[PDB]
Amino acid sequence: DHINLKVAGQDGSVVQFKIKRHTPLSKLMKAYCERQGLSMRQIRFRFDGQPINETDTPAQLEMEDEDTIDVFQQQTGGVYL
Amino acid sequence: LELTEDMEKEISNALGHGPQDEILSSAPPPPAKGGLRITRGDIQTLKNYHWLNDEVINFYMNLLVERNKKQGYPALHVFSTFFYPKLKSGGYQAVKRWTKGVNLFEQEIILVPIHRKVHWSLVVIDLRKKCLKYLDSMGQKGHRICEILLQYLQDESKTKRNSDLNLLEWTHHSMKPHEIPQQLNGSDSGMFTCKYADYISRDKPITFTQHQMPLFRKKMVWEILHQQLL
Repeated sequence: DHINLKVAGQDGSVVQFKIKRHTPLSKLMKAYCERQGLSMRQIRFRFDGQPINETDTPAQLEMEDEDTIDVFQQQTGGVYL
Repeated sequence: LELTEDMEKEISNALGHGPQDEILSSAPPPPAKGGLRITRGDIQTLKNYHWLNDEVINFYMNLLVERNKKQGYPALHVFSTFFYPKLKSGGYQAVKRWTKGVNLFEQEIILVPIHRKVHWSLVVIDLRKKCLKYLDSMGQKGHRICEILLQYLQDESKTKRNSDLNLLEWTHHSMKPHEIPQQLNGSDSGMFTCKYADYISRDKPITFTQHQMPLFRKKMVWEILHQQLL
């Protein structure tokens, strides 16, 4: 029981993943940032708009094979110094 | 609200030094399916003069949904802060699933938090009165945002209910010049958005001013830690 999941960035790119339905999604998330040269803290993973946590499993979030995960950048106006 | 010495203390602890990634509150908490979270880094965006980030905003909007239910206030649906840019950029099909298992048209008030180039603003969709209003603490107009939002409602309704809206019975408002601006600080734009949403969700006239924000930021750190609005 591997499941394929699509991860869709805001720049239009799409990285596919085959993963165990009970593996924590953190494995997926780390591979994704490393590959895209992204900083974990600056990005959010969402499944139909809802938080996916490192500790979450695809089965626990009831994803189905072929499903799409979004990654968004953080939203913050400014930087206080 | 003048705060307790213990309140002060716990708030100062949540904002002070420690691991940025340390998770300070989750809703619902472990074990629950994901699961909004606030780490120390996110809750620090409530320090005075700092800009709030999406994680504070979404966590607070969501406490308003819970509070409204507990108090007999109107049925509230809040969209993610990621919902609007995704709908703007990619159309209805891109967000249709973001209401799975919910009948949007059986709620009474819908809040759409909007992150614009550098500041937060809010769209309120009042289903009781078929009205959309754009509230923006820097006094920007959002009749464009509103029309994109209204189109989404017709698209939801046709898809989920197989019925059509009559978009002529629906109307946009932007606030008039003195219905609470502050452009002096877009730092407080996220706090204005969250307080706008808190009052609007209760049918309460919006009477707070810029002077209250620093206290509101401290209150909100305790509200978030305790998942309970004061």
